[PDB]
Amino acid sequence: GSVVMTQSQKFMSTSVGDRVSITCKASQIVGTSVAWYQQKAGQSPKLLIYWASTRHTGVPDRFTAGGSGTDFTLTITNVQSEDLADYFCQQYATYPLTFGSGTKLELKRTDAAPTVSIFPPSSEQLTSGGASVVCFLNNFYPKDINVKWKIDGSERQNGVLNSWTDQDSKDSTYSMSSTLTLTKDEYERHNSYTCEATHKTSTSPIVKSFNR
Amino acid sequence: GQIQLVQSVETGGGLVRPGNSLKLSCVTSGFTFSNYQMHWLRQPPGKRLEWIAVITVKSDNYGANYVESVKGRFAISRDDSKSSVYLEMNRLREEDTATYFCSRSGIYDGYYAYAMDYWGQGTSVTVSSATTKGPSVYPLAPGSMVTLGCLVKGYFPEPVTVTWNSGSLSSGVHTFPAVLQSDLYTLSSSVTVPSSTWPSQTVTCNVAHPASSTKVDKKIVPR
Amino acid sequence: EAFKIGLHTEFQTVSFSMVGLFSNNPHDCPLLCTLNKSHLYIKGGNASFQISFDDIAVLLPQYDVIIQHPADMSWCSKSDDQIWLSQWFMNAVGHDWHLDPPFLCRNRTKTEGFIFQVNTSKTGVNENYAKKFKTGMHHLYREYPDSCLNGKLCLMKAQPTSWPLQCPLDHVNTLHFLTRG
Amino acid sequence: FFSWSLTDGYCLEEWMLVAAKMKCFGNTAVAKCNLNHDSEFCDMLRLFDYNKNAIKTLVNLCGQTINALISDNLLMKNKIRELMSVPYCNYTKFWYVNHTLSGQHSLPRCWLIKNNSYLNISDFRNDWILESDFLISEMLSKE
Ligand SMILES: *[C@@H]1O[C@H](CO)[C@@H](O[C@@H]2O[C@H](CO)[C@@H](O[C@@H]3O[C@H](CO)[C@@H](O)[C@H](O[C@H]4O[C@H](CO)[C@@H](O)[C@H](O)[C@@H]4O)[C@@H]3O)[C@H](O)[C@H]2NC(C)=O)[C@H](O)[C@H]1NC(C)=O
Ligand SMILES: *[C@@H]1O[C@H](CO[C@@H]2O[C@@H](C)[C@@H](O)[C@@H](O)[C@@H]2O)[C@@H](O[C@@H]2O[C@H](CO)[C@@H](O[C@@H]3O[C@H](CO)[C@@H](O)[C@H](O)[C@@H]3O)[C@H](O)[C@H]2NC(C)=O)[C@H](O)[C@H]1NC(C)=O
Ligand SMILES: *[C@@H]1O[C@H](CO[C@@H]2O[C@@H](C)[C@@H](O)[C@@H](O)[C@@H]2O)[C@@H](O[C@@H]2O[C@H](CO)[C@@H](O)[C@H](O)[C@H]2NC(C)=O)[C@H](O)[C@H]1NC(C)=O
Ligand SMILES: *[C@@H]1O[C@H](CO)[C@@H](O[C@@H]2O[C@H](CO)[C@@H](O)[C@H](O)[C@H]2NC(C)=O)[C@H](O)[C@H]1NC(C)=O
Ligand SMILES: *[C@@H]1O[C@H](CO)[C@@H](O[C@@H]2O[C@H](CO)[C@@H](O)[C@H](O)[C@H]2NC(C)=O)[C@H](O)[C@H]1NC(C)=O
Repeated sequence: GSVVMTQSQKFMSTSVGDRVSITCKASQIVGTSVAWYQQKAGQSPKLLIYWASTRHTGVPDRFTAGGSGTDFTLTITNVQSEDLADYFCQQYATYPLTFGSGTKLELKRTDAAPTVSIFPPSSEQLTSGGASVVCFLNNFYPKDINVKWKIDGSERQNGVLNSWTDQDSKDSTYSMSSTLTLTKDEYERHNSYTCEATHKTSTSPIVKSFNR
Repeated sequence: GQIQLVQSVETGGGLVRPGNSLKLSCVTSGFTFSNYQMHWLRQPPGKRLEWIAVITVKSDNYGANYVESVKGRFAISRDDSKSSVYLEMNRLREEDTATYFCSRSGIYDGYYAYAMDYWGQGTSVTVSSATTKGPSVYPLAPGSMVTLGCLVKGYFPEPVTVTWNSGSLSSGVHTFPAVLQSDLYTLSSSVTVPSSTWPSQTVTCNVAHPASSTKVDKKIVPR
Repeated sequence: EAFKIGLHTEFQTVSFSMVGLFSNNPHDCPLLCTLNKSHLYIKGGNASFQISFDDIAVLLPQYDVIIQHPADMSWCSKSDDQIWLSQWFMNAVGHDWHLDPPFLCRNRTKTEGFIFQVNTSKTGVNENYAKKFKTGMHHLYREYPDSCLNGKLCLMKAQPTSWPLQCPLDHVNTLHFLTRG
Repeated sequence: FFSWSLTDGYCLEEWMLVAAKMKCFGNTAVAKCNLNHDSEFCDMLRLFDYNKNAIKTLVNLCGQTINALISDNLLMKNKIRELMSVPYCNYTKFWYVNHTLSGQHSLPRCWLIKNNSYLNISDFRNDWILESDFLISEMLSKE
């Protein structure tokens, strides 16, 4: 029965000086009983807005907000670098108090293709009885990217562990790691292992492969 | 005075096994603690912030409210003479793993409401039956610029620190967030150096896991 | 003040002390004060409410306690004085428990605090009610500063407070409160 | 006869008056308060006297006998006049004519307010003229 606070856009890109809007839709009518918060690096949140449109003391006037019933919008004008953070809503009209999932505000930059590198299992791990094939895809923008593991041409989704990085503080870029872990036997059965990445910087997929 | 909310784990650490108990504390200053209601919330990994409990003031009999998932397990309490609020968590289960926050709510446009105007710094709580294990460190060498790697597999608990040549190569290093599998953490670290640097020069990843008092150095030797 | 009308006839005055009347009243009489244009106050027994008017729906019917009958207000508080003062006020202002729209209070199970809310918006189907309510307030608060504008949303909230020390003591409001309740 | 009777003329205690000095009114003036439901001054006297008696007797609930102390119709008249934006009585300041030589004086009447200000003297002169007349007559009706 909890009120769901829906923030459908998990990531939003902007440039310094732009105006950005972050939306929130409550699954029930909550009037103006809504707050907005900023949070960085999973640290302590900071109150931005309450009663839907009232700015909290100490908050820059770049931040405004409005809405009612179910629809609420936080607007940041003349976005500054220090405004790059997660933003999320809250309803306090009824128990349990509930919060939105959050919208991460990130910086725009020129498109960049990933640097892809594939690495085979190490003899140390193989002696231990396992075999991990690692694939790095570094320094690409935007964060949208699709990675596939292909063994002898066939896609594999059993035994893949992926990890991502947030937008890099220096070059405003993203990076991903993908590890396909098999046992020594399943690994020795095949020959060709391929990391195939797809990104809007290339019509065809980037591909790296290791044989034997 | 500066308004402060600082959290701590009363006894032991934030790492506990299911069925155990754990008391969080939140000590405050800079305001008349006894005039404000105090809350506990939690942010689970990859999930939205969650309200847990609230306790009001003496004039309202220190009344408390809880979310259903903790009713009968957690107990919020306060000590006004110490300006502190506490959360006693019993019958802990793995779903209780999260960063816990204490918070203050005040009065907003003239009306009391549970918007949170001050928060504590956060306290990491991990409920797990996994036993501590040191990482297995595996080199990742390929089969202008060259990329190498270091695979840190099968360790618990976090954290683990990874450097390359004791930091000399931090310029082109990507250390990725750990991922949990089989109740053990696994991460990878990549480093990009000029082809003139490797393999002519030694490139080594240094991985330290303090929990198990493990320190490993793996040189990336060519294949 | 005083001046001479004739040679041996004088215009003279006598001014009653509100401090004296209130402080030396052995009865627990209800006090009604207009602190300024936005904040009103009412005190009875151990209960003391600040009354404010603005467009914030602090309470919502979906989540808060609907009051149709006075007895419903048993769910608004743990203090019989708060309930009694709220019922007394709604009676004195002219609220018709039978025919008028129900109002709202916060369930005492919640810890945000006691508060009750009345929709006094002078608009649409509520206009008549709002008007009546306005008239009621005009009788209870001498020189009532009506903040509710025509056609605009206006919700009254009454919540616990400490009696403002700078509140002008006006016994006429008390007389009307006793007369109308 | 549901009307509280005043019995002491009548002397007002220091705490009843802003001047903080006891002030006594003669029997001739105060006797007019008996069964007079058209005098805000008598209403105030009855309020203060009922409260003084309550103090001396020590507690009841407030206003149970309110209609024995104050005139409801006169209160409603003053309210209506307030809402019509005409001068009205807010039951605080009262004026009277005093024959200082003999001490004979009229029954105090309300000093009316309008827009939160007491009327200027002239704006109700016909009142304190009339009262003075009455007073003189009363005096010579005693001599
Ligand atoms: C307090 O009382 C007031 C007055 O009674 C009340 O405000 C009014 O609420 C009604 C709804 O009950 C509002 O009616 C709207 O008015 C116009 C047409 O007159 C339209 O905007 C609306 O209809 C359209 O829009 C809706 C919104 O999306 C749609 O759902 C609908 O299908 C239509 O497309 C609707 O009829 C009325 O406007 C207000 N009046 C004012 C002045 O705001 C208020 O809700 C009460 N508050 C509480 C807390 O009890
Ligand atoms: C009518 O009077 C109310 C009640 O408070 C009155 O005014 C105060 C300034 C003092 O003289 C009080 O003794 C007196 O009761 C006024 O409401 C109050 O408004 C003030 C600001 O004008 C609020 O204080 C400020 O609030 C903000 C947010 O908290 C801060 O930036 C400041 O630090 C400062 O404290 C005060 O909280 C508020 N009180 C309530 C109960 O709401 C009201 O403004 C006044 N109306 C008019 C039209 O004058
Ligand atoms: C006032 O609230 C009580 C308690 O309700 C609980 O707390 C509320 C703030 C809200 O979160 C509810 O969902 C909670 O259940 C109501 O009485 C309880 O109602 C529940 C309904 O499931 C019932 O199981 C309990 O036994 C009830 N407890 C008691 C003591 O009666 C009560 O009905 C509410 N009053 C009104 C007028 O709605
Ligand atoms: C009756 O009305 C008069 C006139 O508005 C009030 O007398 C004034 O009171 C204010 C404070 O409320 C003072 O600042 C003024 O000096 C008073 N005016 C004078 C003495 O001429 C009086 O308070 C009202 N009575 C009540 C009970 O509210
Ligand atoms: C009417 O005026 C007379 C004359 O001032 C007042 O009576 C005097 O009161 C003063 C002050 O207390 C005394 O010093 C005089 O001795 C009194 N003289 C007489 C003859 O009484 C009287 O109090 C006034 N009455 C009212 C009702 O105000």
